[PDB]
Amino acid sequence: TELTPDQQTLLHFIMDSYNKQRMPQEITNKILKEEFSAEENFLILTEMATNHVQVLVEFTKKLPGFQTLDHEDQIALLKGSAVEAMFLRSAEIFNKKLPSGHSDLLEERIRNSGISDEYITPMFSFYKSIGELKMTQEEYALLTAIVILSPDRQYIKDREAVEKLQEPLLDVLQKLCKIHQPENPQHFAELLGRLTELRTFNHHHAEMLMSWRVNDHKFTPLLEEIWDVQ
Amino acid sequence: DHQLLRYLLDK
Ligand SMILES: CC(C)c1onc(-c2c(Cl)cccc2Cl)c1COc1ccc2c(ccn2Cc2cccc(C(=O)O)c2)c1
Repeated sequence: TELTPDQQTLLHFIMDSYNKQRMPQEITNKILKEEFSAEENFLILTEMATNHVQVLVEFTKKLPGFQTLDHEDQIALLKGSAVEAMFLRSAEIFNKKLPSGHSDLLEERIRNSGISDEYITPMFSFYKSIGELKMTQEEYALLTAIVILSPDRQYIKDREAVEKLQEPLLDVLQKLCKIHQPENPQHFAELLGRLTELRTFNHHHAEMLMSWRVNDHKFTPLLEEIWDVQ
Repeated sequence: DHQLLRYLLDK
């Protein structure tokens, strides 16, 4: 097994948008420059989260077979996968120890941002755990697209036209788990485990938004939208 | 309800 010429473009067509757009230095630079207060921390995290929802719409914008789906379906998808994609994007940073990530300081602002404790633990655990998989950019990009195009989402209409888009990507991930990882079969099944864990965080998150909302904590118009009424 | 996201998907 290797990769048919049809699946050889799914890896490129996807791995392109994944590098085509990154986060502005003016923003990610604040993690370091700015002060370290519970407000300034929370404010900066809000900024990234908001700026990231754009990259998402852009990245998810392309995705072949996407603009074909019903408009009342692309929304459900972007809304149900917003937080999971975001969570998977941050995991890459803390794990890839990217320079523009400032993970050492980032982890600071995160821990001190009004975030409850119950949800601060699982969060990093997922990070250390997923981290151990030594995933490759190709695994991140495909897994993300897989997350975004998840039929099982809520308020969906044509749940059958989604599986016809995710299944192809899912098939291209396994092939890689047989090509770049033969020594261990379970790899693919290791990565799919991350789909259920990410989902666990959506649940934790809906709650950590409430704690925030009651504390006079507001979010941008864009995030309010994607996460429903703030 | 979807004004901002719909807009972003039509740019
Ligand atoms: C609203 C805000 C307070 C918030 O609430 N929950 C989360 C929250 C937390 Cl604390 C953890 C995981 C998920 C969410 Cl929504 C957030 C925002 O937290 C983050 C943390 C890191 C993030 C982001 C978004 C991106 N990154 C990393 C990154 C850095 C540089 C470039 C790029 C890139 O786009 O290539 C990404 C948001």
